[PDB]
Amino acid sequence: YEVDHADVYDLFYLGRGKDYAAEASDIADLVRSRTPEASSLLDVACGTGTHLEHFTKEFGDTAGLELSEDMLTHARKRLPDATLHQGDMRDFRLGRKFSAVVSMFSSVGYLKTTEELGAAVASFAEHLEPGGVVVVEPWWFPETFADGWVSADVVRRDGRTVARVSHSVREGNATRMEVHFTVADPGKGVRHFSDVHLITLFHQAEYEAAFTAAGLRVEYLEGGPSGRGLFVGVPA
Amino acid sequence: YEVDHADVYDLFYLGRGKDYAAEASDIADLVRSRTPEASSLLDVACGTGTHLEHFTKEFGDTAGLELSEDMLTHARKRLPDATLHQGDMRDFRLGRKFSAVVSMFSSVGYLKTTEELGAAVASFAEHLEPGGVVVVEPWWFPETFADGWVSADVVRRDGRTVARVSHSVREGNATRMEVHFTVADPGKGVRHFSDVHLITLFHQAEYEAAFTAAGLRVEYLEGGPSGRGLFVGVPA
Ligand SMILES: O=c1ccn([C@@H]2O[C@H](COP(=O)(O)OP(=O)(O)Oc3ccccc3)[C@@H](O)[C@H]2O)c(=O)[nH]1
Ligand SMILES: O=c1ccn([C@@H]2O[C@H](COP(=O)(O)OP(=O)(O)Oc3ccccc3)[C@@H](O)[C@H]2O)c(=O)[nH]1
Ligand SMILES: C[S@@+](CC[C@H](N)C(=O)[O-])C[C@H]1O[C@@H](n2cnc3c(N)ncnc32)[C@H](O)[C@@H]1O
Ligand SMILES: C[S@@+](CC[C@H](N)C(=O)[O-])C[C@H]1O[C@@H](n2cnc3c(N)ncnc32)[C@H](O)[C@@H]1O
Repeated sequence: YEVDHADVYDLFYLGRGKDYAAEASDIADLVRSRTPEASSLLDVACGTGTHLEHFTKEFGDTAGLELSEDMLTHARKRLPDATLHQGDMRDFRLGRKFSAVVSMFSSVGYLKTTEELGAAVASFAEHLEPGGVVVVEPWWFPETFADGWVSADVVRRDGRTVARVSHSVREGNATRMEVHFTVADPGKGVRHFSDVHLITLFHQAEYEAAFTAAGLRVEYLEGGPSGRGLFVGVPA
Repeated sequence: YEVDHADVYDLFYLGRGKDYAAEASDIADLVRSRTPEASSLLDVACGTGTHLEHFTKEFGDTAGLELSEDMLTHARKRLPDATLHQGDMRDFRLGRKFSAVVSMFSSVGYLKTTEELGAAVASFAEHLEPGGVVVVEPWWFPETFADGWVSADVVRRDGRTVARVSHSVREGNATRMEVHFTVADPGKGVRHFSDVHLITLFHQAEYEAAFTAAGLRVEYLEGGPSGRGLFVGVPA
C-alpha cells in the first residue's frame, strides 16, 4: 500500500493546525512594515507552495524557488500558474528582483556551514529591490535547542489518519531529527515511512553575520510562526 | 536503541487505560456468581501474565497456559512464582482441575475453525472441577465486526512514548489487523515495527455450539471488558 510523502506532510501540518494563511498574512504585514510599497515576493524553498498561494494573493507578482523536484511537482499541481524555479538558495540567479524575499519554516537550517548561509543570504540580497526586505525563519539556535525532544501526534483529516513521531538529538552543530509517519486510509490500508533530517544549529550571531556580510541591516524577532523567531533584513 | 516488543504492547495497554486489575476483578466475581466457593483458576493464553497476577490474589491456586515462549518469558519475569505452562489451548492436558478456566482478550479468535474452537472449549471443560465455570472473552462476530476500522493512539508512560495504529479489514471469515507501533525514548532513539494479525470472526452461534459440544450450558453476556461480551459456561 502506497502513499505520497509530500501529500502526507501536507495533510499532517494542516491537521496539526499549522495555519499557512495566517502565517502568510502576518509575514505580508511584516513585509509592508519595512517596505510599504512592496509589490512582488520570492519564496525561497517554498516547498509545496502553501505560503506561496497566499503570498500570491497578497502581492500578485510572486515566484517560488525549490531545490527539490518533487516539492516542485506538488507546488505546480497546487499552483498551475505560479512562477516556480528549481535551484539552490545557495547560488540561484533569477534575472529579476523582488520587493521581498522570504524563506519560511526553517529551510536555511538545511544549509551546512556559515559559508553556505552567507552565500544564501547574499543571493537573497541580490534579488532584492532597493528598499526591499528579507525575512528568514531560522531553525533553533544551539542555545535554544531541546535535545532528545520527542514529538508524537495523530491527525485525521479528509478520512485519512496520520500518526507522526519525531525524535531529535544534537549531532555536532546540527539536529538529527528522525521522523516516522504512519498513514491509514480506512478500507484501503496502512503504510509507514520515515525520514531523517539534519538541521544546522547556527547561533543567532551566525545568522546576523550572514545578513551583515550581504549588506543587510538585520534584526531578530522572538516568537515567529514556530517559536523559532524571525530575522528581518533590509539594505544597510 | 532497540525495544522489547511485548513490553511495548504492555506499556501501550496500560497507557491506553485498559485496567487488567479491574478486569480480573470483574471476572473473579463473575466466576463466583456461578461457583461461590471457587478456589483455583487457569488463565488460558495468558499473554505476559497481567490478569494472572490479579487472579492470583483473587484465588491463590492459579496457573497460566501460553503457546508463545516469548509471552511466557515475560509472564515469568512478571511472576517468578506463577505456575506456567507452554502449549496449545486446543489440546493441552494439565492433569489437574480448576474451579474456573478463563481465556481473556479475544485469544480464542486465533483459532481458525469451529473444529479447533470446539477442541479448545472441550479442553477447558475437561479441566473444570464439578460445579466449575468457564469464561471466554471472544473476538467480534461477523455481525458486529466493523470493517475498515482504524485505531490510532498516542500514549506516554514512564517517559516512553508509544504511538500505535491498527487498520482492520475482513478477509474470508477473519479480521486481518495490521498494527503499527512507533516508540521513542527522549535521548534514546525512536523505533517502529509492525505486526499483522488474523482473528477469526466466529458467529455467536458457533461459539455456543462449541460450549454445547463441550457439555457446558452457555450464556452470552453483552458488553464485557472489550465490548465484545463474554461467554459463560457451566457443566450442563
Ligand atoms: O524549545 C525547543 C522546542 C523544540 N525544539 C525542537 O523543535 C523540534 C520539534 O519537533 P517537531 O517534529 O514537532 O518539529 P517540526 O514539525 O517543525 O519539524 C520541522 C523540522 C524542520 C523544519 C521545519 C519543521 C525538535 O527538533 C525539538 O528539538 C527545540 O529545539 N527547542
Ligand atoms: O464495533 C466494533 C468496534 C471495533 N471493532 C473492531 O475492534 C478492533 C479495534 O481495533 P484495536 O486495534 O483498538 O483493537 P485492540 O487494541 O483491542 O487489538 C486487539 C486485537 C486482538 C485481540 C485483542 C486486542 C478493530 O478490529 C475493529 O474492527 C469491531 O469489529 N466492531
Ligand atoms: C521545512 S521545508 C520548508 C518548505 C516550505 N517553506 C514550508 O513552509 O513548508 C524545507 C524546504 O527547503 C528545501 N531546501 C533545502 N535545501 C535547499 C536549498 N539549498 N535550496 C533551496 N531549497 C532547499 C527543501 O527541499 C524543503 O522543501
Ligand atoms: C490478544 S493476546 C491476549 C493474551 C492475554 N490473555 C491478555 O489479556 O493480554 C492472545 C494470546 O493468545 C496466544 N495464543 C494464540 N494461539 C494460542 C493457542 N492455540 N494456545 C495458547 N495460546 C495461544 C498468543 O500467544 C497471545 O499471547
